[PDB]
Amino acid sequence: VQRIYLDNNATTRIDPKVKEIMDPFLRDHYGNPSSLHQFGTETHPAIAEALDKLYKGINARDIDDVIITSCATESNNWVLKGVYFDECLKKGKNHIVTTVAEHPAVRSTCNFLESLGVEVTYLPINEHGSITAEQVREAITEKTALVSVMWANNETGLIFPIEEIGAICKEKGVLFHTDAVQAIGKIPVDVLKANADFLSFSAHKFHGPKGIGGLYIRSGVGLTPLFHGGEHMNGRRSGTLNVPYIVGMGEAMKLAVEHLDYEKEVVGKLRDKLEEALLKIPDVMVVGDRIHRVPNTTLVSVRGIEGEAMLWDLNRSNIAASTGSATAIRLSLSRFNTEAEIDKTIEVFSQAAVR
Amino acid sequence: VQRIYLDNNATTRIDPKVKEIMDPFLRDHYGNPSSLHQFGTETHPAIAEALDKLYKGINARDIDDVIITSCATESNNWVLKGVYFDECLKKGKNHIVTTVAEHPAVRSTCNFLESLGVEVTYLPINEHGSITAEQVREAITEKTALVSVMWANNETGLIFPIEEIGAICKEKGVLFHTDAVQAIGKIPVDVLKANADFLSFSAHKFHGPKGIGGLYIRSGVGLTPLFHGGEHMNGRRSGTLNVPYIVGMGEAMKLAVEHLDYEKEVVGKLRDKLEEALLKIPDVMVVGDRIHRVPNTTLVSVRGIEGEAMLWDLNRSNIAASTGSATAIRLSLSRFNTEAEIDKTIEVFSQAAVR
Ligand SMILES: Cc1ncc(COP(=O)(O)O)c([C@H]2N[C@@H](C(=O)O)CS2)c1O
Ligand SMILES: Cc1ncc(COP(=O)(O)O)c([C@H]2N[C@@H](C(=O)O)CS2)c1O
Ligand SMILES: [Cl-]
Ligand SMILES: [Cl-]
Repeated sequence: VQRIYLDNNATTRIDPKVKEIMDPFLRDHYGNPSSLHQFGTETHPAIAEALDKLYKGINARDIDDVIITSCATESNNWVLKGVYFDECLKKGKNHIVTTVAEHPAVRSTCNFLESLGVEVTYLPINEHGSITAEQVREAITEKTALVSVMWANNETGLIFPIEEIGAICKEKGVLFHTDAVQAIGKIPVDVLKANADFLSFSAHKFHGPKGIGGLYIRSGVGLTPLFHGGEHMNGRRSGTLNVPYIVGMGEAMKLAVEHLDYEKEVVGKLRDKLEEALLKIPDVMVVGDRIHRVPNTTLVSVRGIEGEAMLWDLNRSNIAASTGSATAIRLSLSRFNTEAEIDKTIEVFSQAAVR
Repeated sequence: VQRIYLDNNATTRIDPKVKEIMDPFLRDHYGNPSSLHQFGTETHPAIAEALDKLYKGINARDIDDVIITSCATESNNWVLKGVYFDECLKKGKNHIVTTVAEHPAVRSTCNFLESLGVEVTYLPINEHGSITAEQVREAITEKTALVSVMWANNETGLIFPIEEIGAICKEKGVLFHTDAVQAIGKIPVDVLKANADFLSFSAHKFHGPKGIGGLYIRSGVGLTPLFHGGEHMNGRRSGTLNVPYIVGMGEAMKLAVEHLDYEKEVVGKLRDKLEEALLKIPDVMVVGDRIHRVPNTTLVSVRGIEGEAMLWDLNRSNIAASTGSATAIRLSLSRFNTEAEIDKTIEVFSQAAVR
């Protein structure tokens, strides 16, 4: 058999170089980087280079932290629950602005924060499929502990105006967090340019293993531990280190950024090829703006047949895709798709449509 | 060179069978078990068998959960912060009993809970190196939301009387949590026998990778998510699944229990051999009871030379060991140590002592 993966926004294949680099840490360099003897110390060089790759990736500065968590979900609950005790309870600032577009790791947590008595403004999405900096300017009250905006929508692929919100945040003296999970490796990430206080990411969406992630924390921003025990990660996030995956997420980030050109040029072109080919079949129109999107995602709607049905059929022909909201069809390429595969998908998709 | 690992309470070598079993999930079966197409579904059989091994390991029942977390540290912060909003704020029960022996993942979290205004009794350790069920009976107030006792001390290897505390907990209608991280694979774990509501473990202390763990939750016990977003693990712990490690921690648990005989018979004997050999050098006495210990740990004290010094020297001769508290020397075997290695260590240790 020969299959096509087009579900890259839902997880990605670990790059073989990432697998390769992690291996020795599943074999013989199995020591706990905390122990002072030969086994922990042996891991240090590889961990620090891994970390180096991570900072370089998002243009964090030496004086910032990039903390290894177990996923973006961890990262997200940490920023929110952390600013909860820092800013909400203990500085009175009882308001958060977020969006409705956000991943449930953000929304659901907010949901519960509201149940504790926080006020949360879920900024409403407009016709463009976007959020303007102005809306955040507006809802930004004074009780505002934190702004959270995703850098890129996981369903539509839509980029938001982070840099602007970053500025509005700076001027208004409020805390800014971006969930960047869908940006890393899709489009350049610059935290400095974004004046983000906090930035989340998950390895598996850029060819790293599932079950690791990062949170970028600024210069002198504080944030109560979500994992207390203060052993690791300069007190902020306790728990024995996931060495193999740190080393891998490191490689994975490096490679992700190194292919940024590639992603926009080749992958973006493949997504344009699929997209433009597919929309030349009756009543199938793309959801959201098409200009401020990451390269790899298209979200298409086949009016009359709900998407759940397209997926089932497509699966029988060895083509993996996912659901949207609008439900529509989420095709999401990666550096490993080929034009071969796209052509094929256009063919199989169209035939599946008509029948 | 030829090295000896005796630091098994600080991390362990992944068993080669565990590495082997995880591999295909780092290669080709890279899909997100949540997606409904061929890639997510493909992971289901291996995930469910992994889970099966996990329940079987700790004798959890079908109607209980065993939730995959990213480590015991995660597990521990979850039980405590979770009963905080369930029992502390929202049922008034503003008291927790724990011990002083507990891992910082427990203590440090409690510490912060106190800073929110909770009362925590840190049960004081007696001459035996233990805690009696009676003390928990005593401090168990009425405002008592939760009892937390480790099943086995990570420094001394000392087992606690879990089954009794379990009973006291049942009679007194209070919540019981055991951090079992040092029991799995050391001594039989039975949650039913322990009447624990909650049980924590970390894979890497029984030959599974670092960065995964479990929390056992009972029948109908509730516990607010520590990771909200309610996608995964029947709402309780959100975040894309760490497939490779779930599959591995599964194998690892299976193997851990299958060697329970071995651990007590052979490894326990090796630890007795080292222990009894070492204490026949002047003013070197074992810390804590010697009878209610897991098989693999000895904690020895060389009076006159602090332990930090023994470790450095020992490291130069390729023997990895860790610190205690008393600081003493924590030698911790595993199924992979050999008598060869123990003999050698007795020799090298004694020589290092005199000089
Ligand atoms: C009783 C007990 N509970 C929780 C942990 C933490 O597991 P971890 O979150 O993977 O680091 C540990 C860790 N103990 C550490 C040690 O003994 O150095 C390494 S494993 C532990 O012993
Ligand atoms: C914006 C955004 N933030 C956080 C997550 C969660 O990362 P995860 O904790 O590893 O599952 C995701 C996940 N989105 C999921 C999806 O699109 O199905 C899989 S990755 C995300 O898109
Ligand atoms: Cl918290
Ligand atoms: Cl919580």
